[PDB]
Amino acid sequence: ATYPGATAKTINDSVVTLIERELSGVKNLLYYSATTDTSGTAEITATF
Amino acid sequence: NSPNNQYSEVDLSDYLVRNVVEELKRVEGVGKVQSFGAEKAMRIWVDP
Repeated sequence: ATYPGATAKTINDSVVTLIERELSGVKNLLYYSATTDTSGTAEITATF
Repeated sequence: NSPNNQYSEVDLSDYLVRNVVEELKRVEGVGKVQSFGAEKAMRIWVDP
């Protein structure tokens, strides 16, 4: 998920939490992670 | 609920949306959480 310019706090509180609220309860979800960096980009990796 | 009436219904709904609904949705097996109560918001009641 891209959101240009915006620092990691914004991506973390406005984008990642939203997507993570739906990632749960997915079939065979082993574990899940989400990293937001300073490039205005968040990588949410759902590992099955 | 608020038995001592220390918090109006709006405060309860706000707390529920901001600090409960997300962590309820973050439970495995929860498909949807419909919040019967809206988050707080700055209302501007204009006077035409």
